[PDB]
Amino acid sequence: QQRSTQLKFYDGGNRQSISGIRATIFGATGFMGPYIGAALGYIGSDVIFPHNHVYAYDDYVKELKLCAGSGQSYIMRHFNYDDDNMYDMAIKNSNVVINLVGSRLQNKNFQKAAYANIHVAKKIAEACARNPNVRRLIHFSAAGADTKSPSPDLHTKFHGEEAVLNAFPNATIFRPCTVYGMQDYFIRHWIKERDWWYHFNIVTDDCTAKRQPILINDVAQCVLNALKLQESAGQIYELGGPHVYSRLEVFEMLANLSGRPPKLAHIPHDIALKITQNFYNWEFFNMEKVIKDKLDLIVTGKHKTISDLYVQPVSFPQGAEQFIDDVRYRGVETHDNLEK
Amino acid sequence: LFRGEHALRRYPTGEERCIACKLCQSACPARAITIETEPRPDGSRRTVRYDIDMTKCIYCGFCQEACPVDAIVEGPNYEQTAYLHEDLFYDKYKLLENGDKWEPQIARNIEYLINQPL
Amino acid sequence: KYNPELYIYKTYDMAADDPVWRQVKLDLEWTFENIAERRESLGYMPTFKGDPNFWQALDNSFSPENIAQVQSSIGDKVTNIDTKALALNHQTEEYHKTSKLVYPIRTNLVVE
Amino acid sequence: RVDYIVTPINAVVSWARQGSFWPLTFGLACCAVEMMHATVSRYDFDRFGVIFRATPRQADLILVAGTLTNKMAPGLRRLYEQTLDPKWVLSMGSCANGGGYYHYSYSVVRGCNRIIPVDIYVPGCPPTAEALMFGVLQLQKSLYRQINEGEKKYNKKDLTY
Amino acid sequence: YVGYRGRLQYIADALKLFIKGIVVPEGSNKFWFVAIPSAAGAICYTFWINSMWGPSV
Amino acid sequence: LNKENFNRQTTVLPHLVLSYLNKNDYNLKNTKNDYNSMEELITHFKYWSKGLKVESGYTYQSV
Amino acid sequence: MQNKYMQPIQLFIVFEKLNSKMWISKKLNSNHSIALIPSNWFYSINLFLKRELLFSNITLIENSAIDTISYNLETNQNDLDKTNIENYFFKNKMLVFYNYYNYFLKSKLTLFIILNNLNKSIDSIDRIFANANWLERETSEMYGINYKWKIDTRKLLLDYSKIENPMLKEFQSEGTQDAFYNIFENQVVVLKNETVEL
Amino acid sequence: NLNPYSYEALKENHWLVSDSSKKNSEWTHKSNAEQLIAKVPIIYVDSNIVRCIGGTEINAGHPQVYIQLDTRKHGTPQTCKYCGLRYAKKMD
Amino acid sequence: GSEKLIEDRPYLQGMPYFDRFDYVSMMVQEHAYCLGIESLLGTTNYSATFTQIRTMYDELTRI
Amino acid sequence: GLWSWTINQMLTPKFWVHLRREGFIKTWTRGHKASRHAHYVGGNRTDGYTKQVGEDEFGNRYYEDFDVDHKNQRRWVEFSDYFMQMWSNGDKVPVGWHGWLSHQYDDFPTRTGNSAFVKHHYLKQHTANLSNTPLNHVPQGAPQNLNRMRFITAQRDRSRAPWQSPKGEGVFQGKKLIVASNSPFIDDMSIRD
Amino acid sequence: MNHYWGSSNTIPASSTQNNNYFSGGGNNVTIRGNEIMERLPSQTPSQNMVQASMKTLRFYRKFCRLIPFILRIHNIGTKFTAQQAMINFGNYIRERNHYRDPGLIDHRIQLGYELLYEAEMHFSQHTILMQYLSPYNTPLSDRGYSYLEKVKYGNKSKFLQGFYKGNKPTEF
Ligand SMILES: CCCCCCCCCCCCCCCCCC(=O)OC[C@H](COP(=O)([O-])OCC[N+](C)(C)C)OC(=O)CCCCCCCCCCCCCCCCC
Ligand SMILES: NC(=O)C1=CN([C@@H]2O[C@H](COP(=O)(O)OP(=O)(O)OC[C@H]3O[C@@H](n4cnc5c(N)ncnc54)[C@H](OP(=O)(O)O)[C@@H]3O)[C@@H](O)[C@H]2O)C=CC1
Ligand code: SF4
Ligand code: SF4
Ligand code: SF4
Ligand SMILES: [Zn+2]
Repeated sequence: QQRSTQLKFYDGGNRQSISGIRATIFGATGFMGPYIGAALGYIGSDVIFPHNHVYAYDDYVKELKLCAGSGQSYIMRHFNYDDDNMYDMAIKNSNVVINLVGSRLQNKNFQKAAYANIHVAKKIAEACARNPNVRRLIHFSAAGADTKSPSPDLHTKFHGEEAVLNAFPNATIFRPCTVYGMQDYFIRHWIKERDWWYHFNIVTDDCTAKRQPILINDVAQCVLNALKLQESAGQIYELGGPHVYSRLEVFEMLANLSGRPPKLAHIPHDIALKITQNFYNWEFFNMEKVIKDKLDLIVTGKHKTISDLYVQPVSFPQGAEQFIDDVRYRGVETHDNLEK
Repeated sequence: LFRGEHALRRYPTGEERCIACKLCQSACPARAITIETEPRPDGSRRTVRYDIDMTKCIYCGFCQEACPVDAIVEGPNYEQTAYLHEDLFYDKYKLLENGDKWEPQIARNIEYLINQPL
Repeated sequence: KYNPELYIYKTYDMAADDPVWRQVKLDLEWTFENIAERRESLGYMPTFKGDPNFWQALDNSFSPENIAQVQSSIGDKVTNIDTKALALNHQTEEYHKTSKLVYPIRTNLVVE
Repeated sequence: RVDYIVTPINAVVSWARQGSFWPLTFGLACCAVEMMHATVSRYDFDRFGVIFRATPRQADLILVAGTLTNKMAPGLRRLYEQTLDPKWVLSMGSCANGGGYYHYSYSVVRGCNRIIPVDIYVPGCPPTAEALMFGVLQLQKSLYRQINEGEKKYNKKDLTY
Repeated sequence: YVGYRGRLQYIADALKLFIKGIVVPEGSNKFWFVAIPSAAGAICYTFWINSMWGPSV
Repeated sequence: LNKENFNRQTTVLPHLVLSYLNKNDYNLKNTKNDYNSMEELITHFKYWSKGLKVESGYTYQSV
Repeated sequence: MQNKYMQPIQLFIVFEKLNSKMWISKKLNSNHSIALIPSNWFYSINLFLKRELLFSNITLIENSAIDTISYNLETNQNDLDKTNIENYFFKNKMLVFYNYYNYFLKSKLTLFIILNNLNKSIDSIDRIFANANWLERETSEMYGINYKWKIDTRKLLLDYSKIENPMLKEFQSEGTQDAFYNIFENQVVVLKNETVEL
Repeated sequence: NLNPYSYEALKENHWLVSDSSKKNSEWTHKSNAEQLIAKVPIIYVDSNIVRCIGGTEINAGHPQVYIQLDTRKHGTPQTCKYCGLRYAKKMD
Repeated sequence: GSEKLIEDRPYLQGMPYFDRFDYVSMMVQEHAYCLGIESLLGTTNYSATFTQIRTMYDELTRI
Repeated sequence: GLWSWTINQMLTPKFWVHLRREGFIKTWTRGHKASRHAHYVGGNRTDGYTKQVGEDEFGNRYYEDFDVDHKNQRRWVEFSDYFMQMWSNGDKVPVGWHGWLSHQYDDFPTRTGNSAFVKHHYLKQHTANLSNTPLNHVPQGAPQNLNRMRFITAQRDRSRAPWQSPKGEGVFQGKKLIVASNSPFIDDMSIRD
Repeated sequence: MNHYWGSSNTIPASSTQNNNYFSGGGNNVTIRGNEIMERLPSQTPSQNMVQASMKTLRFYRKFCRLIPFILRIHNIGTKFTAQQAMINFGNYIRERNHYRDPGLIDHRIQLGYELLYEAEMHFSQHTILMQYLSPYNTPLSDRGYSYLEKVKYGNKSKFLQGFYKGNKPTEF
């Protein structure tokens, strides 16, 4: 090869040190963005965050500014996403490019879902192929990405994987399985839905779909380890949890940890699909959520696993029990539990 | 006498007044002034780096008190509010352009202050 | 200890509740009145007026030709660099330009 | 076609939030004293609608005006987290900006931006009440403009999509 | 400076209090935390029914 | 009353006592600065680089 | 010093077992007297000061320790006499000074107690003078002084869950820790500090 | 015109790499002051020793410095070491 | 750590630290520090005493 | 911004004189440009309006009136840009007028004639607060700076300048790669006579 | 006893009873007391290293009896179990087992009691007080760990592990 994938950086430093990593993280205004930036920025690395997020006063961009210290974290506002010049400027002085851009679950239009995933991934990969100083490109797709997937997000994520591998052959395609955390869309969504209905969680199937949740801290550690391994260049890594669970099992585990009795109110899948297709979709109500509820997102074993980049993920019961502290059921308790 | 924004002055000929003597750096109570000096090719003694951390500056006027050529001063400009901690990291470019912008009023005030014992 | 002097709050005016503070107030007013009288009698006040001639590259110790050429090289069209004035101000120690604030102090209106 | 409605309502919402900017009654030091001076008669924040609320729940602005110590950084982080959205942050003074006089101290955070995200910085030590009012007014203008900065592009019919 | 010479200050205050987000502390009872303000708003808007503006008006 | 004098302008003269009792020090401070005298420039350089040297000892001053 | 002055020699008259060493200076006030006091005879000395006529009208004005392990005469070394509190600083390793004011005698007293034991242990007069609570807490947290028989030993100005003695010549100004915000913890953590150097 | 780093150029320019353009100084020293002072011509003074204060009054410029215009080579320009002004004898 | 910061700086470079001790009374602390330095130097501020500036501004600070 | 001049303030010779002089647009926009008080539009006195003390390079007009009811309100500026109530700010006042408006001195800039301020060749025009704009102050090595790598290399080269290893095919004399020395200095002893 | 650890400084079980209708009682050993700590008097000076060691053991006993409450109220029960926290603090004490000055040991015991009270009364943050409970050579039990160093540096010496990592940044 003529494009060096070597990335010599010092990870033993702290916030005010220098690691030698100059990274541009596209699509960091979501959920995994702040954690990836913190993973890069907490070892003393320069991080740039391009964004076009509406309502620039949202906590997402502001917390993105907190990923690295002063003089190391920069935030590009009003990124065009259609300007090759802007893409070149975003990674002019960067040797790592991390593309977390993907169609949001709120989206249901295929053209917009195809736009974000395929178009932005292709443009980022092409920009990485024009700047010789870029060493690594880590592209984040989903686990159940396939051309036959009913979900436009998964279909266009498979297309984006193919486009990134074509444009930048030395890319690392991460396919995490149901990332969960504090600002996630899995445990936070479970809590908020159960609190809004107060009587049940809305299910649209038998909840037999397979899930392999992985912690966001584990995903960040996987990113760091992949940057520490040259064998990860141009390879597909599936980031799954230690075990595979159905949606019913995940509901049962969350209920047992929080103590809330699990009530699962069923709605016909066809009716749910109709109402989600024909109505406005937001974060908590979307055809993408329905379709992913009727899909399996686990490690299929067709590519390298999290064990290939050498991260031992924590168990989903452990992570969830860490993240459900204040939503615990207040049943009959010891008098010593009154003093908190 | 108002102590506003640190700025670098220049002679009426356009030559910068600072001679890179680091007296302001030694006299800065909060150590906000960092000076690195390399002689200019013509042979003069000038700063190649003159940085003032406006986040580490207590706006005390010791730099202009200790300056023997009245190069560093504190102009009246107090509307130096910035949206970035990096924007608050002043360098020689910013100090020189600020002194160029604010030289007339700075010159007037410094002239009046000089005429007090004179 | 055997004959204390107490200050007692009696009226609305703390100054009026003490003979010394009334005298202090009267002293302040008398000072204001006499300063006003002294300033009105003169009818004007000297003031410091800045001038660009203060900020030149050469002092009076240099010849008028050198001062003129240095000021013309730097393109200063505001300073007075005429050789006649420079020669008549060679090695002089005048204090500074001063203006006069002329009483009464009133607003400049536009009445039509 | 929903952009027909939201954009005028975007302007109305921005005007409403800038016209009732309520900062949290939380000060630490000489900067807090100057902040109090920025409220009283001579410089009236009530003219622009800036009235202080004692609890972070009722405050839109977190005005970090003073020195943040390692014994206080969790407190400032909790105060920022408990402030109801949308919220903005103004770091007043050299201590809040980057440590200031005590940047080389063992018990100073060396800037509140290390703990909470800062929206705007006022540099003085202490900033004059005029400087603080300038920072507040600039923040109000920015947050008025922040609701619609032109992120959405214009189609052939000049309606943002 | 809200409106011209501060004419629309109250409108701005009311609209801002509308726009301000609300989160219920997870250690608090959500039902009562939301219901008591609703009951207060219902009761405070029963004041104007007990008001005379003239003889039997 | 004078007509071309600061004494005419103002009654308070915050330098009359100092010029009355320490006229030598007053003249030395006014006329000599770090721009025309070598000793004053040396004092200025040592004052803003290392500072004034203080004799060893313990003091307690209360105000 | 043209005022009426008298040494507080009655203290050493009563205790009759202490080598009295007193200093006056024009660097101090004219009513200020410095006296050397042994560590063993400090609680008794303070009992006598608190409950004796012409001394009972006294208050504890100040209290602080000096880490004299690194005390060096930077200038005028040869001018050091044989009767100098500077010499007493030189020979020893720590010394706690207590400043009292006597209203009856209109006088200032400064007792110096010399510590050479490594643990820096000394009795606490917190149970005699109410000032000594927070003053001695500051002295203990900043200099590592072990105040035996103290009313309250908790720290006063130091950060929670931190054990250090910052006011020592060995301790650098920048310290050893810095508090940051950790996204993975969603809260403030403490890490090694890489501070700036001028 | 002469190539820098040569013996003659170094001996002339105080054993420093002379730059005619001075925009190299504009980059390195973050100021075009070298060009701005190169615009200023040479001042000719009759006396053997000239005095420079930087301006018109004391405290308005730099401390007084005395420049010797009576050099080994007649009419040799001498630069102020506080400002950038150059002085020389009237004739030689 | 104001005391340690003062101990790590010259006398004048640690003088502004006393402004922030009592930011309500920012000149009395300066006066106390200057009196301590003068007592260490064994002198007095004749100019400040004769100009009445210290007493006047300390009373303004008290107000 | 309706009723810039109140009716009671329009029943005043000042309003009619200003209307006859500057016209309706300029007369009405004055209450919007520098809204201070209802009775302070154009000056406190009613027989006339305050004469314009001076004009700014940015179109701002500066007035001084000694008849205001408080001493700290005698000098004011009316801005050219008055689009919103909270639009104008204190950073639009230039260098010359900043001191006059802040009562640092009684001198004010003049377009022509005798000047109270120096006018040197290196002076730059005043600019408002450029933060939160693309023209904000960028440190030479900040990530926002697109030429940061040059500055970082300049930093590193002062104490640890790296050795430029050969990059490509080179002449080999046995095991040694032959590349010419890149020293700008010339050893004249090797080239002499 | 007029102390924070006094037997009467217990939170009542009910609003009208201490424990029951026939007996009193309360829990201040494993949870916090009813009243805040106004004063924390000095440990009585120990003339013997024996007494210093007894003080150390009693302080460790008090800490161990209180660690489930600390884990529960600080939401760190998933990072380590109660026994894991006890073992980690035991390792912390073992690193200080070489102390031989009874006065210094008394000072350390006072500091440890103060820190334990700080963590007991929510004075200190959980992310800051967990450094004493954090494991030394093992990862935290609430997040995934990386064994890349263990695998790549298989059975290599600690010197080689430090050598391949480095002690300074490689860019400056
Ligand atoms: C905690 C109670 C302390 C003593 C309270 C003594 C009376 C106080 C009266 C003042 C107002 C109190 C709050 C009123 C609103 C909540 C009602 C309530 O308690 O519901 C409990 C009931 C029962 O609550 P629940 O569901 O939690 O109880 C189930 C029983 N447990 C949990 C014990 C197993 O709530 C409901 O039924 C909820 C739905 C209906 C809500 C109806 C009220 C909503 C507000 C409407 C306006 C009210 C004011 C109208 C004014 C008219 C003009 C004067
Ligand atoms: N979270 C999970 O459980 C999993 C996520 N993934 C994928 O990993 C990636 C990172 O995760 P996550 O943070 O949760 O993702 P999110 O869905 O929460 O965030 C998507 C990001 O892409 C941006 N974006 C979306 N649409 C567009 C568009 N049309 N043009 C430009 N930018 C756009 C968003 O910015 P803006 O705010 O402007 O819309 C945001 O920064 C995503 O691609 C996600 O789908 C994969 C497996 C599991
Ligand atoms: S004003 Fe004081 S703190 Fe600020 S740069 Fe100048 S000397 Fe340093
Ligand atoms: S004191 Fe003045 S001349 Fe000396 S280095 Fe500082 S700015 Fe330059
Ligand atoms: S920045 Fe200056 S004025 Fe503000 S708190 Fe710190 S020391 Fe006080
Ligand atoms: Zn000169």
